[PDB]
Amino acid sequence: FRKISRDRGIIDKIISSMAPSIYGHRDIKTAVACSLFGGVPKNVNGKHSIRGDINVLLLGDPGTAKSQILKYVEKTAHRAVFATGQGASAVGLTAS
Amino acid sequence: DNTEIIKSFKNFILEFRLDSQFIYRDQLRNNILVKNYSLTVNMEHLIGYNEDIYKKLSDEPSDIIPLFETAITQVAKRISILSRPTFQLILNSNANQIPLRDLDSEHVSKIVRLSGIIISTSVLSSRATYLSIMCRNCRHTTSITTVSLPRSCLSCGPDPYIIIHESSKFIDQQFLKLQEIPELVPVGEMPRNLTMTCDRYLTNKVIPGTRVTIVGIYSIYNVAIRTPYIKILGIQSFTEEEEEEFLQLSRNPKLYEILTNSIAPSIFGNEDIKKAIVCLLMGGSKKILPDGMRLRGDINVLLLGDPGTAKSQLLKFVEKVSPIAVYTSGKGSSAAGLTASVQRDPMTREFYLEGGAMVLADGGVVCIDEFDKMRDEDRVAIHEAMEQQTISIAKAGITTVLNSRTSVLAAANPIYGRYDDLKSPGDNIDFQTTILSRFDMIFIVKDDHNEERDISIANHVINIHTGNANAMQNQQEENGSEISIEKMKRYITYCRLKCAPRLSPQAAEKLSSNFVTIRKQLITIRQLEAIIRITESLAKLELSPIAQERHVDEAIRLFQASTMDA
Amino acid sequence: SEIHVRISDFPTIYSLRELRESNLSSLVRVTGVVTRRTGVFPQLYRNYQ
Amino acid sequence: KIYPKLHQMDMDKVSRVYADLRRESISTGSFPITVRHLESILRIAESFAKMRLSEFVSSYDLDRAIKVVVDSFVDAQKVSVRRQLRRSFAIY
Ligand SMILES: Nc1ncnc2c1ncn2[C@@H]1O[C@H](COP(=O)(O)OP(=O)(O)O)[C@@H](O)[C@H]1O
Ligand SMILES: Nc1ncnc2c1ncn2[C@@H]1O[C@H](COP(=O)(O)OP(=O)(O)O)[C@@H](O)[C@H]1O
Ligand SMILES: [Zn+2]
Repeated sequence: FRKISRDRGIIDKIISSMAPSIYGHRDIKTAVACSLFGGVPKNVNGKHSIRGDINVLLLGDPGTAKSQILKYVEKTAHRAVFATGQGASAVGLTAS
Repeated sequence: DNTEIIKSFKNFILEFRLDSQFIYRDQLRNNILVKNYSLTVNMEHLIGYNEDIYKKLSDEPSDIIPLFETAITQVAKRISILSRPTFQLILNSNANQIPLRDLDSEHVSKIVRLSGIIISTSVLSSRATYLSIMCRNCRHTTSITTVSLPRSCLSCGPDPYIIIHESSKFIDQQFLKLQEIPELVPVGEMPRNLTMTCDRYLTNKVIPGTRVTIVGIYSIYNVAIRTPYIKILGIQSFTEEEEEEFLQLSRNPKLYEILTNSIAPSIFGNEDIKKAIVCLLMGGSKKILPDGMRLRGDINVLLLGDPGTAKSQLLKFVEKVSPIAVYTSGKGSSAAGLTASVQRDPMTREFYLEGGAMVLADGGVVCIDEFDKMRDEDRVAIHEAMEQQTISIAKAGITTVLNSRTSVLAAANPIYGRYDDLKSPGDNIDFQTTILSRFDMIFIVKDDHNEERDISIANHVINIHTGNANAMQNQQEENGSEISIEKMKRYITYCRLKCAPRLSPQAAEKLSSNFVTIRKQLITIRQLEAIIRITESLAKLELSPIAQERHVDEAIRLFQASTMDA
Repeated sequence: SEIHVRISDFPTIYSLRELRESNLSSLVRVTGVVTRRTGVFPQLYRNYQ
Repeated sequence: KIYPKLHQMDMDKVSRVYADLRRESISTGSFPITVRHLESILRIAESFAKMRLSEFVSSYDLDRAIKVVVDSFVDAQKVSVRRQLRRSFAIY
């Protein structure tokens, strides 16, 4: 890990390795890459907290593999939970 | 042995003196004249008369406090002889109320002192205190004073006894729910709710949403599931130096500006918004006309804000400053739909009246977040409460009216991405225009692009992300730019309790001239009351006996900055 | 009154799909996610959950 | 393992771009730049540093962090406003 961490173009190797069999859409691939690594959460005592999670919205015309990206994120991420807008319910998301 | 205990309490009541009066005997005599069988005894006098009887009561009240109730019944009977049922004893104490988080197994069955707010009350129920029974087999008659009937006759088979109803006595019981004061509620923690039961004349003395002091008997009743409760024994609901401190502070000419800056120092700009919040916290004045018209003293303010304008922080800061404040967001309230409700508690299997967020804040302030996305039917109850200060609830065959004298701090998002000055607020704000007609003053917090403001805000973000914000608190305190939040909360309660201003004739004629000239250019008669409430708000801050015409200029300007903002 | 022993770093690890019948009445180590959790109540007393 | 931290040396690089971005918001476009955008820039800046397994935020990571957030904000605008903003932010 330390060896690759200091290699040339480490950020470009990461982004170009997001979804290898998807062409272009590099502004999404860089957005997918950043959402996987995430930020650093902060909690100031006696004040409110700050989230470190990165939120991505993929809006596009039919095609463009928006769904296949979420299928690639499901397998690569450590703990991935997949949901669908119509197949989910208010109880099925919050609690039972 | 127990006769000495009875005698000791008998001498204690008959002979204790305070203010040259035998207060416990006199008040019992007064209760007999009033024909109510109740007595109140202060624990701080019990220890003074004799520590031994106090120590016994504190250690084993299970059987000793029945003895006290029987002893005073004898005392009352003796008193009735001189003038020619089982009486109740109420305990009051001034000792420290141990936090509800601190009670442990070592205090089980011991006398404990607690404090909290009453969130729910149940319906009355009948309980037995004296019974007469008869054997079905041999007709043997006897009397009995969890008690159970004998399994064998005392003169017949198993369980031979039946109850004679026309020769028995019964008492009333009420179950209540209490939770700790919000001033001590930890962050990310649900406040500890507590089950409390009271009987005889202690019933129906309080309503949900009442702050009280509790003296009672902490106990537990029934893999081994157990549930605690308190047998209620008694319920109770400023320093000279602090009084003179604020009295001197009343003569300070810069108090208005000092208080204004202390309102959320971490936020930039919006100075007049801070003044409005102070007027919201100070509030107006309520008066009653002989013809049945009651004048609302509460002041409600709406803060229409664009996204990212720190609208969440504006309401968040107010809750910690106002002594009586509750935060609501996304239809979320104190386990209710912002209003009162009737729910069944399965523990006692009884039905309970439960107070909502607007119920708990009677006489205080409520913070409403996400106002544009609430339930419409909730708005109707809010609409009535915003004007008549009452909430109406109907259940089966009964309709009940509940008082809510609460000022409302509200924040909302416009219909579009940003308020457009070309349109009336009724076509820009994303909820019912009827509610828009009810707010006293609405402000549009702005996001005008400015170099030094944005840069100062921008650096503030990195300071938090670098942890330097903690050092900023010391720097701001050293600058003397803020009054202590606890002291300001004390001041708000102080002014709300000590001052009630009235308008001066010069201010009234000044208001009349302003109102006529405004309508000559153009505002409704309803908003005349809204402006006048501000005039009483400024005078209350200064604790002046009457309002003054010098309060009018700021009052008009702040309202002008509100209504003409839209 | 008692000293309940806490074992640590037990080497053999099983998943929720590997719990064979032969593993009954034996010490096992598994890993998972906390979905449902009950309250704290005494048991015939000492705490139970 | 990695929890990269900020350097106050980059405060100027962050604040000046934000004020420049804010100035163009009132100049052209209907979308007002909000503080949450700046909060988004720091988060993605930290994520870029976390990619290199470096405990401190570098200037290079901030440049790419500024590029992503500005590009998304520009691309979401209408066509008439979109072309004006692309020329104003050619440096970024
Ligand atoms: N940009 C792209 N490059 C390569 N293949 C693509 C691309 N966009 C779509 N596809 C093909 O289309 C399929 C994805 O379709 P789909 O997931 O339905 O897109 P969406 O759900 O966003 O409409 C994939 O099997 C992929 O092979
Ligand atoms: N004048 C200001 N002073 C201090 N912080 C500000 C100011 N204006 C904006 N902010 C920052 O912008 C953020 C606004 O977020 P917020 O308004 O709570 O989001 P939302 O609009 O979704 O409620 C806050 O974190 C705050 O720190
Ligand atoms: Zn009999």
